[PDB]
Amino acid sequence: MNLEVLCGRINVENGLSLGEPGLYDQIYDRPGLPDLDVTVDATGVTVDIGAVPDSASQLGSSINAGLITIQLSEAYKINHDFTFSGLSKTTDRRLSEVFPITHDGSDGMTPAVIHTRLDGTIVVVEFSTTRSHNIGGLEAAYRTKIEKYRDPISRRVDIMENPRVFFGVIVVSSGGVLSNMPLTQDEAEELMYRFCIANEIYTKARSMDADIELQKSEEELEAISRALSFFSLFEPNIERVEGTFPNSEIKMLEQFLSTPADVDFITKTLKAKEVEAYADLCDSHYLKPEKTIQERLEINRCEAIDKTQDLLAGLHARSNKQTSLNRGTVKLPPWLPKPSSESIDIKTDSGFGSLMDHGAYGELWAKCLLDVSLGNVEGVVSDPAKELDIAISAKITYRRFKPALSSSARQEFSLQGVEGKKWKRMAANQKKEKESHETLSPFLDVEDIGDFLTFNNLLTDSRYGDESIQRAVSILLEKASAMQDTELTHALNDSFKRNLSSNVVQWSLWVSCLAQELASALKQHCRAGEFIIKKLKFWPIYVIIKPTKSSSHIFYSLGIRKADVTRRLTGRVFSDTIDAGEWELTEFKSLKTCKLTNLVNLPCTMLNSIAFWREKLGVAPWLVRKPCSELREQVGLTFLISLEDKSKTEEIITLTRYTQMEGFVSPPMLPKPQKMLGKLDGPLRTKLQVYLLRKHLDCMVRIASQPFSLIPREGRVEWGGTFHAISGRSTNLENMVNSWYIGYYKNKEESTELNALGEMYKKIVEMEEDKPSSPEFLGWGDTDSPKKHEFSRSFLRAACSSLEREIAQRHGRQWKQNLEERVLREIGTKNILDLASMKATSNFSKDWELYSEVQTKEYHRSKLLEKMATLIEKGVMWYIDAVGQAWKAVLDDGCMRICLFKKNQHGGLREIYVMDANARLVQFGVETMARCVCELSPHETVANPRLKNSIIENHGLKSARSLGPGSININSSNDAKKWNQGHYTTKLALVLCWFMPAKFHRFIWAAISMFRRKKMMVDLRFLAHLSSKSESRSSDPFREAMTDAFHGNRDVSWMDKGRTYIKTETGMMQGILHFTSSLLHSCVQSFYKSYFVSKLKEGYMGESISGVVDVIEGSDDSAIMISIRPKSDMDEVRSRFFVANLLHSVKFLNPLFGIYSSEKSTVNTVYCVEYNSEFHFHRHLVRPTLRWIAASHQISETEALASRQEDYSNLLTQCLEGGASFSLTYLIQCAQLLHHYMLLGLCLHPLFGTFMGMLISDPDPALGFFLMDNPAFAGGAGFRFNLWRACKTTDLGRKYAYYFNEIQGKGTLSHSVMVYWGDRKKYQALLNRMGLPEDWVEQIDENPGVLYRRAANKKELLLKLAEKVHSPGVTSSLSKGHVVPRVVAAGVYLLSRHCFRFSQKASLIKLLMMSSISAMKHGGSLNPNQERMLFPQAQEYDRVCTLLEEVEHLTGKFVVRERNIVRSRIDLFQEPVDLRCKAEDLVSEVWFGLKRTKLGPRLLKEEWDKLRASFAWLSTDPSETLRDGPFLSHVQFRNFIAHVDAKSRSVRLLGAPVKKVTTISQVVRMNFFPGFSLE
RNA sequence: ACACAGAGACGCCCAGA
RNA sequence: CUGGGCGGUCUUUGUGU
Ligand SMILES: O=c1ccn([C@@H]2O[C@H](COP(=O)(O)NP(=O)(O)OP(=O)(O)O)[C@@H](O)[C@H]2O)c(=O)[nH]1
Ligand SMILES: [Mg+2]
Ligand SMILES: [Mg+2]
Repeated sequence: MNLEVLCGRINVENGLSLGEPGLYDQIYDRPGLPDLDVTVDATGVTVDIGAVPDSASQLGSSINAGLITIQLSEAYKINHDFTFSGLSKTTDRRLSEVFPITHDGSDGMTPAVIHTRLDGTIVVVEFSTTRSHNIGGLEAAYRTKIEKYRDPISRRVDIMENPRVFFGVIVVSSGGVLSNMPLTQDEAEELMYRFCIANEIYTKARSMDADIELQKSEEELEAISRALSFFSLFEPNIERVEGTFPNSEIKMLEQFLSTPADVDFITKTLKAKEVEAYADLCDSHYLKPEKTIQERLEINRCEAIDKTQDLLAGLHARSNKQTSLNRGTVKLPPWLPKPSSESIDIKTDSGFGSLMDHGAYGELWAKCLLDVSLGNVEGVVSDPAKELDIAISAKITYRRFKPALSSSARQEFSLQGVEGKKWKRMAANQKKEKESHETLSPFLDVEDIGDFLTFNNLLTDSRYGDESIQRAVSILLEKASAMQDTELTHALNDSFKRNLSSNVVQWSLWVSCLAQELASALKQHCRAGEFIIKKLKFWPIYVIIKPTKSSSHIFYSLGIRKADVTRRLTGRVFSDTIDAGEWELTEFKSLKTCKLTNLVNLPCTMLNSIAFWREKLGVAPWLVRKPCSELREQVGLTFLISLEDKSKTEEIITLTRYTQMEGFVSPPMLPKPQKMLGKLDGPLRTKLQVYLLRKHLDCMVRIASQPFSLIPREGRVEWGGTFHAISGRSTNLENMVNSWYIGYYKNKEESTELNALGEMYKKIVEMEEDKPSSPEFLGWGDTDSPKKHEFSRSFLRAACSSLEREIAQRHGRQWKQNLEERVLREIGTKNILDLASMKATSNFSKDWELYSEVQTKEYHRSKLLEKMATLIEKGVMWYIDAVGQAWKAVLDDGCMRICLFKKNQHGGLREIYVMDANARLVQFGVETMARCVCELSPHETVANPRLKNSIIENHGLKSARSLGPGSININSSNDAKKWNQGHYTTKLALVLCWFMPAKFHRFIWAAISMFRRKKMMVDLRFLAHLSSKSESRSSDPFREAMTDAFHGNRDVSWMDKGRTYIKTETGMMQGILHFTSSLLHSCVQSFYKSYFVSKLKEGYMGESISGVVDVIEGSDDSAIMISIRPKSDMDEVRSRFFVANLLHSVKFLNPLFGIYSSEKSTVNTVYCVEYNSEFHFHRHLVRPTLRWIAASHQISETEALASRQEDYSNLLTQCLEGGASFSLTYLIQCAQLLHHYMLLGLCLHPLFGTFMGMLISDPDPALGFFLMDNPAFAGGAGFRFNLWRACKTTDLGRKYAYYFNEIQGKGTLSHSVMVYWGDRKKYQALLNRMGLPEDWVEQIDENPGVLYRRAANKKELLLKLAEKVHSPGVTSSLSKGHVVPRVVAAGVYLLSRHCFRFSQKASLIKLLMMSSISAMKHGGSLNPNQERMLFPQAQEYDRVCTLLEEVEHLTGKFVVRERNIVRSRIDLFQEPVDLRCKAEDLVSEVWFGLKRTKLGPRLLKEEWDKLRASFAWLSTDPSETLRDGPFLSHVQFRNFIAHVDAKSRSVRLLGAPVKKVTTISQVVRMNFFPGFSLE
């Protein structure tokens, strides 16, 4: 409104008060844009501003009708003028008028507004206009303007006696205002409206006049030029497209675009679906005849009980019907030996011969111990002296023995799989193999598992506090905490050590040691009848090991003396052992590579589980309490899930989320958890699965009996009656939500056997059989009862029109013209090198079609970067130059080549499709187009990540403004069933071509046509076993169908005789058409929004219901939010019934668009909505922190030793942002320290105590020392902050200063201790197939501009390709799966073998000795110059470091937990602010004349002079840079100038609202522990 | 023991017996 | 049926935040 009243709200303090930006988004309902008639002449542009439509929102009232005219010299600034016309009309005032005159070159420039407040306080206001829909453009414009006007203003501040001043920047976009001023929402909405009108005017003027727009850079000009030339000269040969792919006639698209939607058909179908939905609701929820809620809930309970009994009977009928079983859940002994020193004690008082009379295992162990006593000890335990001799200045030694076992013993061992392939044809082996396939009865007695869960001794103190392993961990933790020695640190460390002395953790320690030994032994081989004997390092446990190979089972048997078992884990979930005379033995059990990662990570996992679940129960870390039943149940369930590690066990717990979401369903609807009974069917094979299924069904019946009570408490809504799904114990909502993710403790990366492959094929074939016979309802005509894969043309056009109307409301008319230019830009600028990646591409082709001539060959997937390099070799520069050849090859092939595999995920079974290079090239442009359209949609979240959050909290503001206080919010959280396989791609092509100009249409219709003939290669090993079995005897009809199709006994459409592939016409693939499907679902949600708004307007008896409707949607995942304000009690129930019917009708309206509603959808919940596993329970956002906590050890292979701590810091930050307190984050980091030291050889190397006690003297993260975070702010700051803190307090800074002096004479140094996995063999082969020159570095030294320019010729493209392959991203990308076992297998030789490389290879002990030798010449401290070179944010680090020194003690109080949990952002390390622009653009613009900045020559020279000061070796000549700097290569200099521009570190925190050093202190004092205030 | 409403794995490659 | 060879081995990881 007024210029002055906006400044009046601004508060000024002391000198230059700046503040922080605050984003405003479009929340209010806009009126229609006024009609604008534009005319141009040489005297200017005249616009006839029309009549603004008058709504009740008052928005846009400043827009008045007129014939205003702007001259043809500021015609490029209407967006800057009309947006701010009415807020800057106060003449012009330069800096020198109202500031002291300092004779620099900045005198003459003028800001937008300089208000004087008429009393002696100067406030300066700057305006900015951006056309970027993304929030990044707003931030870029804001930072550019504030950097342009910060330094001169700050200079003029210090020349005044009392400079009470304020600087503000206001940036306006299409759907966002970035301003640091207290500006109200109405003014922001007015700014968006003015921007929209100005942008429409400017686009209308530009579309008929070339010279209005300023001259764009010629790179952009050539980009749109080449894109337009391609799209206007691209002939897809539509005749061949129609003749090749089914249902690819362009007449379909012509009729879809030209024929308007049938209105009468739409209304009739809508009314029919309304009637059907009402009937379904009344039938399923017992609404008629009228009954109160008690009888309805009782009928629901009886129905749930009947359906549960039906499922149980059906499962029991297909099982072995055995009600009693002896099968342990934990296949490891419950032994808890007291850990001792390193020695072999096999002294049997009764002799080894007494072991011989105790069965096959007794005979085996007697012969093993006899061979050990009468043989060399070398091999049972690793030799310390040999490794000391090797380390002070590869081959693997294991003690192997060959027992002469009897035939009965060999038969018994073969029954367990030990050499079981030889004994396959024996009768007992055949009977065991037959019986192993049978399933378990649901009525099997599993009360022992419940007894273990309720009553266990897992959390009892083992009293092993002062044993060698925990002393080692204590020494390492103490040395890590010596740099942060506070009382609070001591309390949290004591809590960690108390958790370490627990029984379950002590058990898991030796279990992890055994798993590490097995992972090491997986690379060995043994002959027939030969075994390996090993002894665990810290425990008196002996292991007999039978290896087969690395990709198959590893067998092990355990043995201990009966006097060495100090205690045991109580419970009957453990497998039965063998009781010899004085020895306890274990039967042979098997493991794989994928099964070892849970056993290795078991101790840290259980420590994290204990800490997390004791925090969620409310007991502080510094308090000691006896465990309760809930803590024991949660910890024991985590224990059993970790040790079980099976997919079905995970799935049963995972489905409890959707089972328990039904308890939030509100009247008149009833909770319906029995809908999840379909997904609970399937074979049961373990007792834990049976127990979990029975508990799940009990929870289902209990929830169907009674919903969660909704309790209004003051102005906030809570829920009562929540409980754990498995335990059944009552708990709060947070613990119930977190307990849905206990199944995530199962290994995501589970290996897929051949047996399990065909079922994944079943997921693809079973949808192709449902293909419609006729294509009439595949895009041609209209149907009211669509079948599978079918949809209505009129409804599709109506949804497209609804989304087009909403897009025109948001971005204004002529939006398609702007979309055209942006699409042309994105297509033209991007080059073929940008598609090069280390991600697999398919090699399936015509040569692989017949199994007859490929039965001996072996198939592998190559990498996309190799094909990109092959294209670059042929002089291919731009992607759009290769689209034509790719499409021609695709059309000549006549199909689309795909190869399949199985995804490793925590949600069940899903397949993954990999395309070849040509299909990738053709699909990329379509996906770019669809992304550009989706970025225009105001409720599509895949392309707009902010919309994931903002719509939900802004719905409350919409409701408050439109209805007033006291509005009821009803939500539906929807899921789509079979999203990718359900969508016939003609629909997607029509939807995409609706939002494009016709010039792109012929491409889009062609490129999507190839999806209607997909040839997907199956695994060749699967066909090798399928070929030899002509007849199938399975009970799954798909197995007979595939066999008969392959052998030719049955004719099917998807498979032919003797082929390596399946054929698919319907559906799309996983995420290949992600953005196009998101656009389709956006159209559908816009149609639903308009339909619901019209239904609310018409009412149920002729008066409108006051309501606000919001929709949010992603790929297939969506939610609907409706707020209504009733005017009475009867009106309330009628309006709620009406809204419930509206939300229920979505399931029936979805098939008209080809979308099928999944049963996981939760409909009609009040004050509750879940969108992306982000649970909003009224004003309380709930995040499942356990989900991120269970993945805090999922590391990647890092060649550098200091990158492991970076990965740990990333995982710790992910845990912190998930909703964990700082003390929990510190305990998780303690577990991470234990994991890191275990992976270095703590339990596998004898030379660790020497390594530990001699690494104490040199705490270097490069050499393996773990830096621990500050407990009051754990996880907030990165690894570099801890490195900088260690440089300023520990003697590491002295070492770094000495190394810097050494490199000066004649972070960066932390990565100088490296290990090469497989000595870069395959990586080297990757360079031996391209023909890339080795002169690349010298050639780019000759031409540094290649590093800062897009492209000039194929030689430069080869140069940047060679730079790309010689990057850490390519290097750290060939690592395969199962990172933890492969990494820990190197922990047996890492310390004392020559494998480490230093910036000749040496050992870690050798490197530490050399560092200690050089540690006597260390002098002084680290220099301020390198204190800014190595740590650009170090000063910023300082303002955090001094802000944590006032929180040092464990003082505080337990306050009442005020629950208003929201998500907030904290900027702890901001952008480095001395230089206005980045150095990457600053150097490039001067050196090569590239307009990468927005500064004039004077400002550019000023920033150049500022860049001079810090580095001091910088030179204007690149040759002088080459011969005047430490960086010998331009590659290193480019990385240096990229990294010296430091990043801004921000943390997303979950907790009480933050009112913006104050924020950091507030979250430290609050988020240390829930319900506790620090100091 | 692993996988599985029985599709696999429980070693693979050679040289001579 | 005797002496041997076997790891970044292959399986294995796609499209978007
Ligand atoms: O890993 C992934 C997960 C999801 N997606 C994309 O997200 C879509 C839905 O992913 P989804 O997890 O919802 N599974 P869906 O196919 O809907 O069947 P259902 O289990 O019954 O719900 C899929 O169809 C893909 O398009 C991927 O592309 N990759
Ligand atoms: Mg959902
Ligand atoms: Mg889905």
